[PDB]
Amino acid sequence: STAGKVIKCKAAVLWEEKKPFSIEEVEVAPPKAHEVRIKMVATGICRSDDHVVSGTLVTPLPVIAGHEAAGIVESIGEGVTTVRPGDKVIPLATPQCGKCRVCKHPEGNFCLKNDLSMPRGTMQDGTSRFTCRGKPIHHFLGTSTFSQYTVVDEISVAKIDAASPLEKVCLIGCGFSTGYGSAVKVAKVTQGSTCAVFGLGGVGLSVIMGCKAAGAARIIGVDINKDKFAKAKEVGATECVNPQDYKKPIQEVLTEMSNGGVDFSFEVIGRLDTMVTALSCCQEAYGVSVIVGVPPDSQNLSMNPMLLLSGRTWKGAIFGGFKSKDSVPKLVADFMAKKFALDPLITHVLPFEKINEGFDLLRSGESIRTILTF
Amino acid sequence: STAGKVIKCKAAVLWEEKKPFSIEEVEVAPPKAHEVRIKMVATGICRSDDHVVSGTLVTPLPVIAGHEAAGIVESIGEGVTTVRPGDKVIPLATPQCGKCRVCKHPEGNFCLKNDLSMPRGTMQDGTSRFTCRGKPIHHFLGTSTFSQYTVVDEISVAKIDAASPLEKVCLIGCGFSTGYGSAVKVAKVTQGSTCAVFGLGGVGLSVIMGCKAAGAARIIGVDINKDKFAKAKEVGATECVNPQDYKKPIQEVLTEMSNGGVDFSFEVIGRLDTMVTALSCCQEAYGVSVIVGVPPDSQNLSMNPMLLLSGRTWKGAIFGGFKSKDSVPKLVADFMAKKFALDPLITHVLPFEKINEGFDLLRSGESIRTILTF
Ligand SMILES: NC(=O)c1ccc[n+]([C@@H]2O[C@H](COP(=O)([O-])OP(=O)(O)OC[C@H]3O[C@@H](n4cnc5c(N)ncnc54)[C@H](O)[C@@H]3O)[C@@H](O)[C@H]2O)c1
Ligand SMILES: NC(=O)c1ccc[n+]([C@@H]2O[C@H](COP(=O)([O-])OP(=O)(O)OC[C@H]3O[C@@H](n4cnc5c(N)ncnc54)[C@H](O)[C@@H]3O)[C@@H](O)[C@H]2O)c1
Ligand SMILES: OCc1c(F)c(F)c(F)c(F)c1F
Ligand SMILES: OCc1c(F)c(F)c(F)c(F)c1F
Ligand SMILES: [Zn+2]
Ligand SMILES: [Zn+2]
Ligand SMILES: [Zn+2]
Ligand SMILES: [Zn+2]
Repeated sequence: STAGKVIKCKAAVLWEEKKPFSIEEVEVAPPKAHEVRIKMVATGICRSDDHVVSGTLVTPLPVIAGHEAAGIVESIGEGVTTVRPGDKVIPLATPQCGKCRVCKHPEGNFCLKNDLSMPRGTMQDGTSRFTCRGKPIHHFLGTSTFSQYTVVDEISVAKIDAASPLEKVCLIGCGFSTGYGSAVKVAKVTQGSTCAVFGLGGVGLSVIMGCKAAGAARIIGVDINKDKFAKAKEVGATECVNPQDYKKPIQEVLTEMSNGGVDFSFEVIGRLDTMVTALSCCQEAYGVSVIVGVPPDSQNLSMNPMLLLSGRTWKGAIFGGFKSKDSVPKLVADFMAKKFALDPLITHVLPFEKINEGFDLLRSGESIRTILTF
Repeated sequence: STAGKVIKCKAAVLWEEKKPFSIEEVEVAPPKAHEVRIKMVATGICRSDDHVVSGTLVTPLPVIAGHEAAGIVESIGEGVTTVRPGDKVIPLATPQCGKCRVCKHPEGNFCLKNDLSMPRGTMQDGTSRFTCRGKPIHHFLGTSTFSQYTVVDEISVAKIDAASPLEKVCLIGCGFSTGYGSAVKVAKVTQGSTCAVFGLGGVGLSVIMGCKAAGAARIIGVDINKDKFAKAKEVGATECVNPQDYKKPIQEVLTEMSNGGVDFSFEVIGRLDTMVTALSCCQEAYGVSVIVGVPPDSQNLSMNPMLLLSGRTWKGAIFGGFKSKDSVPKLVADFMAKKFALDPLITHVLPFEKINEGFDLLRSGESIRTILTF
């Protein structure tokens, strides 16, 4: 068959920053002990993948990017117990080793085996499974889903329901779960509360979905692209505001709208200025602000700590606070049980070969999530 | 009687920054509607009073400072219902109006009638009850307790047990309650956790008391004055560290000591740099850091928001998160019942007339709390 053998397949290789992806043939080694080789079925285009192209996020190149996906197990290495050939799976960009102090903590999810804090771009064993034109190619976040086949560590993959539609549930691999959990789990939005959400992309829409599910009475969407407002209202924004329409800074506008500050605010963009704005707009004695967006590499923000001394809480999270391997199958089960919707996030579905076109739709403001199909 | 009449008495007036207090005769007007005139019995010297002298904390001058105190009601104005002449009371530097959105919120305590955010240095009605040399003198935080008699708004005073020892319980009016609440109420320190406390003055000692009460396993005190370590261990610190002993920055030292970051850290000094260090030293995925110290006026800190995105929570609070008028009598009742100790905080006692000597003791690093007696 293909098990135990090198696979030659198509992938999208990023050779350098700020260039289009190159679609070409790569060789994918078979999985070693505690590794899983996956035939991809669908992958989403997340703004974080674009951060790798833009240099906003630094990771070793050349690289196969992509992290929000779903596929089917082709083969397993020795010692693998949690998935089998033929299983539907979602790769986990935040792993769950189950052994580190974070995995063992009731509230921690940022497993210490992650490849985000100090990226190496390899498997856990420090080597790569990918070659292209005779050269080794790096992995990204232990996932690398812009390829017909990938290899992942077992701690970076979850088995999901055999009947799930992979072309939708790939979003549970990153953007949906990130936004929804940021609201319900990280902020712990309360019934009757007022919320402000900065950035109305796939992730911000998912934060709105969570705020609405948590029973917020008011959800104010904030974006400089007013074409984003109709969909934000559809998924539960009660009002939308464009900072460019006001003479005053938007923190002041939001503080006035909310009669002295909002209960919960969320930065879902990745800009330092909006992080400080979002903080400021929450009520000074009991407000909570959650950073979800990823800002550029190695840049510090400036703020007045009196913002905090009066009582505000400021926090951030990766992947909505969800312990990844425990939560992903449950979220897919909840989707199958119609507990939330994913279609509002999906604006375009393209063949994999049109990856560059998909990125152009995101950069231009025209898409939310484009799903690529293999 | 003195009821309805101007009282001539002694107070400590601050005519300008960076100068000694002037002990001299002032005129104290009678209380107007919903105001209370108090005969002071004891007041503590808190670092925040020194911040007024140094210009760290900006409030209008000339001023009668002092905010941590206890006394006996001399008279009440029209419509006062919560205290009576002869009652023992503690002035409340953070009011509790009971009517604003913060007072009604289950968590909030920084009442919107406070005089900290936009200091006026007046009574609630925008006027002063103090004259000296024929000139109006400002109030401080609606309390002004460096005077034989003061006048406070009813929302800034709590009745307390008639049998309580005023020369002790005055510390419930600021430093004790602030440190203790910061640990038990704001951080919500958990049993078996590791805590780091930056600054071992009267408030940092009360944070240690709180961490110990909450069942922390390890409580690491941090101070550049090693003379502070013996009392910090007496009240519950398990280890103390002086950053000046180390080649590496103290956040790295604490991260290594706690095998990857502490559960709860507290900044109890008032420096921008230690606020960021304290955040950094808590574990990146589930650590909590609370700012207690008062920063220098109008100065911003610089920080990397990746510290938050991994999962840290960062918050601050006034007065330990306690709703002031509800909480102060209960804290006094608990002191009377021996639920916590105040004596460890009291290192010096002086007559009021020796207030400048009490400030010299604070500035030299020799004292924790000096209590002044009228
Ligand atoms: N924390 C996590 O685990 C995690 C997971 C996924 C994505 N992210 C990050 O979340 C962010 C959002 O991702 P996405 O996929 O939704 O991106 P996106 O590009 O689809 O949406 C961002 C939105 O922000 C808006 N925007 C841009 N500048 C703005 C400004 N100054 N003011 C207000 N709105 C502004 C854009 O118009 C857009 O609608 C990114 O930074 C991404 O890297 C984080
Ligand atoms: N949030 C509130 O409600 C509230 C209430 C009370 C006091 N405060 C503030 O809390 C702070 C502490 O008050 P206090 O009365 O305990 O003061 P304090 O001056 O007695 O104690 C501060 C301690 O910090 C130490 N310190 C100084 N610089 C240091 C450094 N670089 N590293 C480590 N330690 C250092 C000093 O040696 C001292 O022991 C002050 O800023 C004060 O204004 C805040
Ligand atoms: O530097 C990259 C980087 C991130 F993009 C994060 F979101 C994060 F939490 C982190 F710790 C990190 F190191
Ligand atoms: O005149 C304005 C003014 C006041 F309203 C005061 F309350 C005060 F203390 C003071 F010194 C002053 F100048
Ligand atoms: Zn782990
Ligand atoms: Zn993503
Ligand atoms: Zn109030
Ligand atoms: Zn004080």
